[PDB]
Amino acid sequence: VPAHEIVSGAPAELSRNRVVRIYQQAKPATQSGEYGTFAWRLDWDIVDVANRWENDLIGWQSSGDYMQATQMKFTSKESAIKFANKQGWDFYIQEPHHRKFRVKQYANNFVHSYGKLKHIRTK
Amino acid sequence: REIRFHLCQNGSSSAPLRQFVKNQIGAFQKANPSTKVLVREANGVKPIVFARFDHGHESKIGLDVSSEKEVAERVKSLIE
Amino acid sequence: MNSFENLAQDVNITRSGKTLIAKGTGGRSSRTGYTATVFGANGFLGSYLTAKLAK
Amino acid sequence: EEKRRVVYEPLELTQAFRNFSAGSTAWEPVGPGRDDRPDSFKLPTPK
Amino acid sequence: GEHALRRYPSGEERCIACKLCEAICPALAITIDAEERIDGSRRTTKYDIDMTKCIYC
Amino acid sequence: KSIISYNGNTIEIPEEYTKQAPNRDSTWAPAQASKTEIYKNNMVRFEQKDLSKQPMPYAGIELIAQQPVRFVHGNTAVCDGANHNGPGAQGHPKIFINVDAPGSHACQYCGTRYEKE
Amino acid sequence: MSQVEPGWHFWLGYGVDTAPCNTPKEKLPIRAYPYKFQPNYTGTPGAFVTYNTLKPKISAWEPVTKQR
Amino acid sequence: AEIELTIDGHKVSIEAGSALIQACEKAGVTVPRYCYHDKLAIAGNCRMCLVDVERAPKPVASCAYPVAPGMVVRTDTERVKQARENVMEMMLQNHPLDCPVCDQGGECDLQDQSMRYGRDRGRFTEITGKRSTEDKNIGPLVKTSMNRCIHCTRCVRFANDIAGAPELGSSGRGNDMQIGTYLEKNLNTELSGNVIDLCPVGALTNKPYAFRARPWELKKTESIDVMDAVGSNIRIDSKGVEVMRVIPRVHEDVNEEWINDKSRFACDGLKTQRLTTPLIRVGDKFVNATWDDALSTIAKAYQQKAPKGDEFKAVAGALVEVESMVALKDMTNALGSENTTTDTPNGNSAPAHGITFRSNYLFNSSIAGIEDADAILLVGTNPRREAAVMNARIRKAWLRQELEIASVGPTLDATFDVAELGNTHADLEKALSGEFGEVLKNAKNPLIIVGSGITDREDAGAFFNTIGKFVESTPSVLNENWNGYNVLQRSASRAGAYDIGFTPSDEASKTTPKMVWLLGADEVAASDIPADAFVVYQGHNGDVGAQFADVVLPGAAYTEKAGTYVNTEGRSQISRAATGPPGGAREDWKILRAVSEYLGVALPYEDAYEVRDRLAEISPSLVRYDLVEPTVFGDVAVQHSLVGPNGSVTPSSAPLTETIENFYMTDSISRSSPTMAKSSIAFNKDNKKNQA
Amino acid sequence: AIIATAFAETVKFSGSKQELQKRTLALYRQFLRGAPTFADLYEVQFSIPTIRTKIRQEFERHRFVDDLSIQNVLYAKGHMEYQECINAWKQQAQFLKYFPEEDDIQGRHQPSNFVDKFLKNRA
Ligand SMILES: NC(=O)C1=CN([C@@H]2O[C@H](COP(=O)(O)OP(=O)(O)OC[C@H]3O[C@@H](n4cnc5c(N)ncnc54)[C@H](OP(=O)(O)O)[C@@H]3O)[C@@H](O)[C@H]2O)C=CC1
Ligand code: SF4
Ligand code: SF4
Ligand code: SF4
Ligand code: FES
Ligand SMILES: [Zn+2]
Repeated sequence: VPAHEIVSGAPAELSRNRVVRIYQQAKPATQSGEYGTFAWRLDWDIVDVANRWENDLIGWQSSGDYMQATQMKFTSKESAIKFANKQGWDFYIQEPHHRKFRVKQYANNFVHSYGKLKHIRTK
Repeated sequence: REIRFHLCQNGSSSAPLRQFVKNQIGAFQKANPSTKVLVREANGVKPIVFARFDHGHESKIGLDVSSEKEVAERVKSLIE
Repeated sequence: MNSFENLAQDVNITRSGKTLIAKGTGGRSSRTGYTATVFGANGFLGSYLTAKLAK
Repeated sequence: EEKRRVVYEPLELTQAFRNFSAGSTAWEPVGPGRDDRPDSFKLPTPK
Repeated sequence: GEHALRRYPSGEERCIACKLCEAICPALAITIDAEERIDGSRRTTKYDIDMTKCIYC
Repeated sequence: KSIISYNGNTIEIPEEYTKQAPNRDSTWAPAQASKTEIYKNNMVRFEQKDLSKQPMPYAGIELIAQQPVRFVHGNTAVCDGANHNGPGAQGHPKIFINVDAPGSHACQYCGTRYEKE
Repeated sequence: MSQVEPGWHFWLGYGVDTAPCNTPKEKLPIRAYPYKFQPNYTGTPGAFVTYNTLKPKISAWEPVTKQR
Repeated sequence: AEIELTIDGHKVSIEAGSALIQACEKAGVTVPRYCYHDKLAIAGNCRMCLVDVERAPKPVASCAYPVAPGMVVRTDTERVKQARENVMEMMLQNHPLDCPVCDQGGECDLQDQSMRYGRDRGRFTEITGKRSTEDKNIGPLVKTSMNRCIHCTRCVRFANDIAGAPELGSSGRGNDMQIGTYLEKNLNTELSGNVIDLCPVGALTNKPYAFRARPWELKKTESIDVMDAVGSNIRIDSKGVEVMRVIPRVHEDVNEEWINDKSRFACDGLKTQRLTTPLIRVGDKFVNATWDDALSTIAKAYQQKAPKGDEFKAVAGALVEVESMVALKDMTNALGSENTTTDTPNGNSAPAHGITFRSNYLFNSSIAGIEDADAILLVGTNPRREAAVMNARIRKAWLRQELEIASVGPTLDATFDVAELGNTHADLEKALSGEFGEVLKNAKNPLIIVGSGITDREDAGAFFNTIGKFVESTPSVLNENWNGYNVLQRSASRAGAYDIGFTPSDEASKTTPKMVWLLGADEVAASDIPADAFVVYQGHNGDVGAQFADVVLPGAAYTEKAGTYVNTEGRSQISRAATGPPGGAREDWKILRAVSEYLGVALPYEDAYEVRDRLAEISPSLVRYDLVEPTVFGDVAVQHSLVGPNGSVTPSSAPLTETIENFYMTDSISRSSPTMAKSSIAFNKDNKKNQA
Repeated sequence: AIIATAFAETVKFSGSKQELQKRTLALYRQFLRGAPTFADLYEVQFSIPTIRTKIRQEFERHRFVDDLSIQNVLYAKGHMEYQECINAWKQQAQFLKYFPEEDDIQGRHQPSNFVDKFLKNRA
């Protein structure tokens, strides 16, 4: 693995103190769309002193962390890993979580009760 | 003071330690009633025991072994 | 990055009783919490003094 | 003012940058679309 | 030229804190915090424009 | 009006300037920041300055409470909030309020309360 | 240029034909409060001060002790 | 066992009898919808998923049309695009112009599908206009604005099926149909803040997060939920110094998309009564102080008291990090005193079951395994309150299958059907001998849940004796391929504490301490700490436990730190830090690492990776994040937990009590929040909550 | 632009490690020949052997780099830096970027231990 962190122009502080995270974005519980859940995002863990603080004056969110808004998209997981250790970065990788396939029937809703009903559907 | 050791669950280089578990747990507990035992398991782990003496001094051995009397010997060695 | 070199710490209490939590890293856009009045800041000493103070 | 020059320092902002790219669509917005490949330059289906 | 927050007839602040002016602003001059007030009406607690980074689009 | 200046110093402002507006003295949001709060926080820079030419622009929460309540005989009350001297589309989007519960139901854009009678 | 009334300011710059005493009752906007007209106080000590409209975002604890 | 068909030219194989929408999701084909959901029943209300099917005259609803072989499905038919525009325009006619004031601005399903599939313009311009629906006060947690409802039945299907609260419903015909309680009845359930992520439009929405923020502004962060037994997955949305809401990301094992009420609405107490500076007691008054002041006061008081051994108590509490427990255990044992206890009553001794053999104190069947259950019984617990997601699991498996329940303890009001057995250990042993030896011996996949509320009972070892004898004697409950003895643990810290070995010895329970350390540890009483003792409280916000202290030290809460957490199942999971600790709070292991230097202890780590290495030295199943291992030691562990309390503890006739008094205020954050404060009073037994 | 600048070099990439070592040593000679015109040109406080120790230190940063392409990109960046410094294009404020250490003492309270890093939480 060639070490490109000396020829990128990035400081040594970023490659030696900052840990970064590769993750695939979760499907939102809000809406039924799944489009932003395919690319692998690369995202920096926050610094606890440098993350954000409110201003004296008006209360603007001021920051000294500069990688807080940078976020990368990759097609592949191995793309993100190859780029991340090619730039010499400490990374954690988060495995995705898909839904378990369960067979659904509409005729499931009204099957015959032999004993206690134990449920009342509505529709 | 207390002692803890680490296995891998599937039979790669830890079955002699594992039957040393299954027959010598109850013997070791009344051998040392003062002393707690922690046994822990995960698929990738080399069989290792740590023991913690008083004021936070601990040390470890590796259990690259093929005999129950041998791990017996190793934990004999380490509690001293 | 920048750092508070004038401060021994972050959280500084003054003797009057005021609690002062310094914010952020060092440098221009952050605040230590102290309020200072420099008389004669026009002066030859005072220009350097409040240059080092407001830094 | 001490060195009487401009100095270059590590960066710090009075208002942090807020990107609103987080908050894009969750439905894929455009279809695949049609082709304008001519029938001269695509592979023949057999038979 | 400069900015103004208008009011209704019979004096009501008009800003229902929909964050649209903040979402569209090409130079990120708008900053708003919004809270539900005592009436249950939706208003801005905080509205702010930096006129040094405003571009008059 | 004397407020403590984080040190036991009490600083003194006229009481016409501790009101949120000349309509209402108290604050109308749970994070509205009282005028005593603001002046307690940064009076380092209200020094040598006139409090008179500060804006003071007339809180609307009580300018909406003195408007009369409209009465509708039907079931639903229509609202746009437009003027009808202005050539164009002003006011808010047109929303329809149900007036069935006891009391007055307010428009969520303008605040004009409607009641069924 | 800051000392001209707003309705007149649009007229001086050739925006409107009809001067703001010439316009009828229908164009004059309805208000429930008085008008006062501050021109501009730049360099004047009545210059504007900006501040935080809201209180600090995270509360701190009121110290409460207890004798056990 | 499978069926192969064609959607859009794609050829797809799916299990027999499934839905056509599941075939479309398997083939990658995007089909829009409004009243279909994975964890809910199928309804054909919203008419959005119409699809072109060969050998069908009309476009069929893809969510309730079952899969058949030889099937040719088209979604890009001109008829299907026309049908989607038609049904969209039909939906939009009575839906009010509330998009600048609706809370689902960039998160509205209706709105994002109206661009992609709906009509450009609108023809709705009558004088008579849209209908208007009366607002319906449900409760204090759910804001309810029902002009913008589309009648997707989804809330009603959910509170019918899974939440077990049948108070919701649909009352009326035509446009005068409404979705609410008909009487204006208040809705309780243990998960009622989950209906507001479920509604696709903003008709049911968040009340403390009414109009505060806006989804294109929010920064999302994937963390782990403390103040829950199961340790569910969340989604922290942050403006950046403040925290707005948590919202569940999916995991089919730990929470199955559905999350606790108490987990959700405790973001209010995250930011209201926080410790931002260290404080030193002068005597009947605190003062706030310097770090050197507080930590040197701790060092000077250690040199003044001089506890030589077994007198430095260090008790942790409900929510702590595993790494902070590493720091605390290492500091006390390099001090020379394992007076190292847990917070609960009867926490001063070994908790009547083995720290030995992890399967003693864990939920040993998988949380995914309860779905396979046949006939299960619980002792001493209320799974409706503690791990309210496990109640959804039990009611869900009981609804789909033939499941048999009984309970030993207080008479609980389950969502599901329990049988009663008694209020006595004699009632227990009688029920084990009489009916359910036969039932649990007959059953294939039974299990037994043990609450940790009876672990905190002084008569615990009799219960563990009787259940260990039964599980060892019965070969069906305990065999090779699955394990059936199971326990629940109330707090997120108890499983990690029992992993690390955070429990006292028999010698350490005898002495009275001169210096007590509270790391969290909020439910201590006044009588539990001695009056001469120099106690110091390290915690993130002010509490009962903060009031007793001579020094308090602010810590980072679970949002502000990246942390390892272990649940009842045994999963190690990391929380990502969303924001930073405000004012002057720091990270919990770094504070202990710094106090050690003013004592005589140099802890061997000084960085986060060395904390991870020391954690792997404790046990390597805590660097193996979100994996579950089996146990080969299930036979040996039940015997080893049988031998200990055999005859040592006599079963007394004290009745089995309820573990928690209320649901809503049980730890340091939930007691600080005004949301739980005004929630526990409105979710007390009133006429608005009586079913009558 | 057919005529090029005075201290130009056509950028050329070496297939051998040793010919790049030849070019690197020639570059070091060019830098240290030009240290007195850098001291006169940028009106500096100090004397010429501090320019010379900085040139040597900036070369001992990159001594144990193995990969030949990364050493080629490093040599090209270094020759561009020499061409900027010798032609008086960089100004004194960016010439003194190289000396952040020398201009002043930045103050007291340099955090060395864990605790004085902790008392200001790394500031
Ligand atoms: N050789 C030296 O330089 C020495 C200086 N000092 C002392 O240090 C202090 C500052 O020295 P330095 O900075 O070098 O010289 P300065 O020029 O600064 O001394 C005058 C400073 O104080 C202000 N000043 C003088 N009189 C008044 C007055 N009646 N009202 C208001 N302001 C006034 C001046 O205002 P303005 O700027 O408008 O002129 C100016 O800021 C002096 O006290 C000096 O005695 C100590 C030993 C030797
Ligand atoms: S927040 Fe901005 S865009 Fe929205 S109504 Fe107010 S002024 Fe208009
Ligand atoms: S739910 Fe309806 S009113 Fe609210 S934003 Fe979405 S489309 Fe607009
Ligand atoms: S209340 Fe919400 S989820 Fe339920 S049917 Fe109405 S819009 Fe749908
Ligand atoms: S989701 Fe298939 S019709 Fe409503
Ligand atoms: Zn209106």
